[PDB]
Amino acid sequence: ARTSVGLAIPDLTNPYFPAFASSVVELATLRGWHVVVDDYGHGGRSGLDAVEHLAPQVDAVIGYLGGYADQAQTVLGRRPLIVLDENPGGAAGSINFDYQHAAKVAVAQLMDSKRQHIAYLEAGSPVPCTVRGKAVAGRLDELGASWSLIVAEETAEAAREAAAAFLREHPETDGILAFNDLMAAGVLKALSGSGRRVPEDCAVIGMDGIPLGELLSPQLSTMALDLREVGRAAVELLVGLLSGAVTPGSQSSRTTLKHRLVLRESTEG
Amino acid sequence: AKGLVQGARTSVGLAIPDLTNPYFPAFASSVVELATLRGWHVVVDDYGHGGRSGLDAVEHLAPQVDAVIGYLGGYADQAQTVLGRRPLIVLDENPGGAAGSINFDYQHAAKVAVAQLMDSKRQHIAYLEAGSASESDEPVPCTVRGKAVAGRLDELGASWSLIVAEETAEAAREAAAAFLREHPETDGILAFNDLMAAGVLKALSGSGRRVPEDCAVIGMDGIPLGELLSPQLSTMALDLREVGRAAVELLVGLLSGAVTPGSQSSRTTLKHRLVLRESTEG
Ligand SMILES: [Cl-]
Ligand SMILES: [Cl-]
Ligand SMILES: [Mg+2]
Repeated sequence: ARTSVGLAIPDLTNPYFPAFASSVVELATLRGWHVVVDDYGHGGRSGLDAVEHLAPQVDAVIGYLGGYADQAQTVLGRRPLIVLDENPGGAAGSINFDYQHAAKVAVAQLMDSKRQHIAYLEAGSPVPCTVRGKAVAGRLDELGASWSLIVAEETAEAAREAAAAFLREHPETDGILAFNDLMAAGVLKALSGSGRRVPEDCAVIGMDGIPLGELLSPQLSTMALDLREVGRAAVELLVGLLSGAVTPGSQSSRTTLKHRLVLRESTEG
Repeated sequence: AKGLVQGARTSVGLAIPDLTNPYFPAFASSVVELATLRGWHVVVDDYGHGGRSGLDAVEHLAPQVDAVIGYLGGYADQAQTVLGRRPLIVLDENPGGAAGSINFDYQHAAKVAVAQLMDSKRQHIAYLEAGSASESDEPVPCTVRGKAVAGRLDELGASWSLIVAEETAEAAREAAAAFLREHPETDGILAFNDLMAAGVLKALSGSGRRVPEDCAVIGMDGIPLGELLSPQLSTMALDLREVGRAAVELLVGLLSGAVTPGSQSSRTTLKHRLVLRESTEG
């Protein structure tokens, strides 16, 4: 019988998650392991419900659980849980991201091209509510940039709608940083729709590095994650945890990854 | 005990060949939505790795599920054998003895898509097929949907060309760019699917051709990406909620005994509709 790994993701509609999942599945499958995916973005389910569903059929779980590290690791007992993009708590392992680095790099690009009226589009429903949003706000406030916060539901359509309304109230906006690439694609459509040229009238920078970015027009500049690297980070950590090479909950079980700036056509740099 | 979740639940496996063609995550999400709302558990096996086949996916899922819904890449019959009386619902292939099947009317789609190009009087049409032409003197249509389009264009006496490329946006862009160097007159392009169409739009843009003014583009699938492209992609589509409902409702009927496995009523044929966006005119 082969090792079976459960993969929990909050949806399949943000294209980041199927790209992430495909990477993990590739690396696990090449080890001869089986993977089952639970897309829990339906019926009010949570990351904890995902782990409860998967646990009887898996030896381990890799998951974006949205805050349930402690309880999920307890459901799993001695089977390692590797959580992504959240507080590691009592989870066996964790992969997190350097948002202060990403914030510095992305903001730098907009400072380099002399953008004077920046907006940050955050995912949510006044103040940034996300770790990455807080980092971007942090850097813009440290620099003293004149900037504004836009909050919208995390879909391209909700991002378009919010960007469109904001542009009407703030027509001079010339740099937009988006919470992720899905929302950025909506921003680009609001810009196109309003008659603005990109990047000449307004630049756009996303986050994630989804393949979709290469197919937009203009092509999306973004803080990209190397999806092979994120997959390898999770799978190697799991090999370590299963083999005893890595001690659950130790420093060696907490990994931090960095994004890299990929310039395409939605910036001038 | 009163506080707990009650009743042991149906478990359904979903087999998909990859998660990199955006159709498959959209399809999966729609099926997971409907199943989840019936209180069912669902697990997805993305088998597009390690040389695995749709049969391997079904072999893996079988012991932890009561039924499978999948795109199996030609292994329907053998997969239903593995599953025994646990129902398989396959899509888009010859179902053999599978308990249930959903197929699409590609003659109808071809007629509708071609009609749009005729209405706009495109004179030099190209169909971009998913596949390879390494074993023949020139490209020939290899997919069911592709044969249907070639059939329609031959029937209408159109002067048309066939392009073949691997089913990725980048392979499509590269094959479209090469073709457009040789055939600059091309003014309408039908693509195997939306992902390939996104590549075609990039080749047209790279070649200095306006879409739709100089060249129209029509895809197939109705993936949400089509609304984010510029121009937004006109496409032959069915609502993924309908495709999802057709599969789950078939499985409900098979599990309940309302539908006999393998019977005529266990085979559903769905029809795409033309969704006009910006990559066509009129
Ligand atoms: Cl810029
Ligand atoms: Cl047209
Ligand atoms: Mg013309």
